[PDB]
Amino acid sequence: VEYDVFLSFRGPDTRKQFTDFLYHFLCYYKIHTFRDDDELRKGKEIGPNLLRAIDQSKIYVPIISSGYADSKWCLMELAEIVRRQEEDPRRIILPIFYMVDPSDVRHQTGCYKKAFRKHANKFDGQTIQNWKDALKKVGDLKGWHIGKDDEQGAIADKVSADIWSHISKE
Amino acid sequence: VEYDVFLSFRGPDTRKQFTDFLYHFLCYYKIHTFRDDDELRKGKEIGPNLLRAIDQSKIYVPIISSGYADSKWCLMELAEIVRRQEEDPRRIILPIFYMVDPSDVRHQTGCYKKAFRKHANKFDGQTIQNWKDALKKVGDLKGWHIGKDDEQGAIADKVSADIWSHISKE
Amino acid sequence: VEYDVFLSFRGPDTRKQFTDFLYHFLCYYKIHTFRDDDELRKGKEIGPNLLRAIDQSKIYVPIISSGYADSKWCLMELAEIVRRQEEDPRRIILPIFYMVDPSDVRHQTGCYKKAFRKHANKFDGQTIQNWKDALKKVGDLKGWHIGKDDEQGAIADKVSADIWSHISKE
Amino acid sequence: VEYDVFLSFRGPDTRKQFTDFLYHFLCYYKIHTFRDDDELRKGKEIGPNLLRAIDQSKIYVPIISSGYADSKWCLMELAEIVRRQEEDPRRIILPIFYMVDPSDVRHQTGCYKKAFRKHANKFDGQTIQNWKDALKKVGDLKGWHIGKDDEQGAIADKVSADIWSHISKE
Repeated sequence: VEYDVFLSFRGPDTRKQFTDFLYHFLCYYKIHTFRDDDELRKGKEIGPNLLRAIDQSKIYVPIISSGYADSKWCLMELAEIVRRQEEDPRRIILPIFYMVDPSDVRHQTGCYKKAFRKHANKFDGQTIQNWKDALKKVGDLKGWHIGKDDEQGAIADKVSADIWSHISKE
Repeated sequence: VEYDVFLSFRGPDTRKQFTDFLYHFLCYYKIHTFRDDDELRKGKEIGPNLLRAIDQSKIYVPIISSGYADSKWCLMELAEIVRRQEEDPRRIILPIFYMVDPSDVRHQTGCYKKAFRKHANKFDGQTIQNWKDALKKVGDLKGWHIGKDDEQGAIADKVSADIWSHISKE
Repeated sequence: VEYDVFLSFRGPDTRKQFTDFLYHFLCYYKIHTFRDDDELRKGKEIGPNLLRAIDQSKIYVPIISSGYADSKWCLMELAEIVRRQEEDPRRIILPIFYMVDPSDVRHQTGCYKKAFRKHANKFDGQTIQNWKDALKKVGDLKGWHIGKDDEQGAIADKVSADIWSHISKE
Repeated sequence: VEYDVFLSFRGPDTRKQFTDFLYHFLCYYKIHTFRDDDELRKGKEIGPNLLRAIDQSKIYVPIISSGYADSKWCLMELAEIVRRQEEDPRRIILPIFYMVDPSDVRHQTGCYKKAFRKHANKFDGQTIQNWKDALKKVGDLKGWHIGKDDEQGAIADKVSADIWSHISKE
């Protein structure tokens, strides 16, 4: 009746490209999945929607993309995932890199440089250091890299069971 | 008194650069680690050495490199790792890609094509299909990708504790 | 609460290749280590950063590399290490040669010739003689040479305890 | 009245070139030094000569050369130095490499392969492994490398005081 898996991704990039199939494939294993498309903006952080499901989730599974560092709504939300995780280690994180190196995520260089080249003219000089401290630790856990040739279909089946193995056996 | 971790790597590539620290840093967490450098060749597969420790190990942790597909001994040995794993799933595998894409490992193309271009003129036409079937499934589990810029030191500490977390808590 | 060990190295050469693991292996012996990556350039010599920790350090441990004689910041900074050491001999220096002969360091010939020739068209004709006088005396103390085959891992454990032996026994 | 420093070297190589000065320069600092030239051979290991002074010495200071791995007496004698040192760590070892890399000493390869290619046809299959285990650990401590250009004179003065500093201050 509650949520056992909570996703997070980019807007226009992978909302129909691949994450959509995983939502439809996952529902075939009899588990309730949460994905959201509402652009929020109704304020700066909504409570009864995101904040509710965050504490209700069980396996936070982000999906870092190529342009995941531009939306001013994703990063600060990810800062709430990995922060809540460090307080109670009962839950886990299974990131999935996508079309990007597992090196442009630990130092925000490469395809993120100019993203933080303009993000530094608006916000505080400490809030940005809060993101780069949280975004870094995500790029150290285990994760299926998806190269240019790997099957966008076989990976889904392999990763889904790893989410279903931690539920049946508990 | 027995082995709880068994490694596997390339000869001249990463024997003295990155994998050597893994043996010296890991021994500081009070766990017995096995690494071997003897070129074997005394026959075709030694028993009391490799075959003994294989069944004695607890967490098989390979380290796929860039030229891991040339040494005849390594591949056919890896075919014995992932095969023994599929019979008893009590143990696990935590591969670590290295200076290579997580896409040139599922289809043996790219930097491996030259390798299997000459390996097909010696052995059977079925033994090769046995390797490509085993080498593929390794490139689907979780794994820390190490890009050109990631710190060769911080990764070690992060990956070591993940091997030490599955021992203390059991 | 203060620093007991202060490092110094080249930028792009050994910042992730080997010096990185030492910072992670050393922290496992419960001692606070200082390493810095900020390119400075904010002026010509920063005070509250480098100058503070220099006097706060206890065992200055440089790591001379192959291209350690090109960066305009490193040499003139090393001239401040060995100079402060000669006034109070309570502290020590444990250099570690790297991929270079212990002969190309006492006379600046070999792989340092062209770089020194270029540096002579900008600065004073006495400041350069100040470096060559300081860089020479460093290449006379004790030091673990690391050849092409020595294990990059076993050396770390051997050298770390020699830094930890001078702390526990005092 | 007893010996505070005990040397060890090759026969024809460095008996009259560099080590001879060390005996004459060192005696100018008012310390009693022991060097021996008798070829022994009167049996297999003499007692009242070598075995007496070994336990009487205070700072064992070998001088590894280029052909230090051929004489059947030197190695097995060095196996008695580093072995007695490991029981009481009150004393120390200050090796001095010479015209050789600090890499051909940790793995007995390069200029020593010919040496142990013929030494394995006479003695036991375990006594040889005893030497390679002792000769290795010597090549990990601190040591002044002497390259092709370093002054054979300035090094002596620098190394002598380091032996005299551990005597006056105690």
